[PDB]
Amino acid sequence: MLTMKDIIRDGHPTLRQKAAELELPLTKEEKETLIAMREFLVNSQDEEIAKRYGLRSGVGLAAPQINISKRMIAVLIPDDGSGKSYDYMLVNPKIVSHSVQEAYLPTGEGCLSVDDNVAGLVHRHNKITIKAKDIEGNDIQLRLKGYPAIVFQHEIDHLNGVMFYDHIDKDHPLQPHTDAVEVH
Ligand SMILES: [Zn+2]
Repeated sequence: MLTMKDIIRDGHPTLRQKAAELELPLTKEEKETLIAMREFLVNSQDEEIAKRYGLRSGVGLAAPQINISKRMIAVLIPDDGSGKSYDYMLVNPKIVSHSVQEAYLPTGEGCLSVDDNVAGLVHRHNKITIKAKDIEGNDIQLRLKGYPAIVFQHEIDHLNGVMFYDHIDKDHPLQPHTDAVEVH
C-alpha cells in the first residue's frame, strides 16, 4: 500500500515538471499504480486505517505526487449529502471547455505534498468539461461544477507542475475576485 513516505514534498523537482502523456492501453504496472493511488485515497479517508498508518485525509492524488511523471490522477470525493459523489481514476485528463466565472473554497486549499498550510484564495473555473480515458482506455467526459470542479483542476495542475499556492495573491490573499463563486 502507498503511505505518506511515498508522497514527495514541495521542493522535489518532479512536482515542477510536466507529466508525460500516457500511451493507451496502460501497462500492467501503470494500472496497478493508478489503482494504488485511488486505494491510498480510500485509506486516507478511513479514520481507523489513516490513524494506523498516519495518513493525511484527502480527496485527490496525482501521479507526480508519488514521483511518477505521468498524466494520471485519482479523485475520490465522498457523498456531500446531495447524493453526488465522485470516484474517478483518469488518464490524460484535459479541460476542453470552461466557464468564465470563477469559484473558490473560502478557506483556501491544501495538498499532501505541502506539509504546512498556506492561507489564500485559489480562484479556479466554476464549471469545466473534462475529456479523458479511464483505466481501460475507454472514453470519459465529465461536466463538473463547484467543489468537484475545483478538485479536478487542482489535480490536473499537478500534471503541469503547478502547485495550488501559485494562484494565491501575495498582497491580498484573502480578497475574493469580484463575481467569483464562494463554494460552500
Ligand atoms: Zn495536491
